[PDB]
Amino acid sequence: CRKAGVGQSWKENSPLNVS
Repeated sequence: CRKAGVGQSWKENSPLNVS
């Protein structure tokens, strides 16, 4: 969806709350 067919996992600019 959105702009990522992998499901928002590639090279994304956000930290996406990995911490």
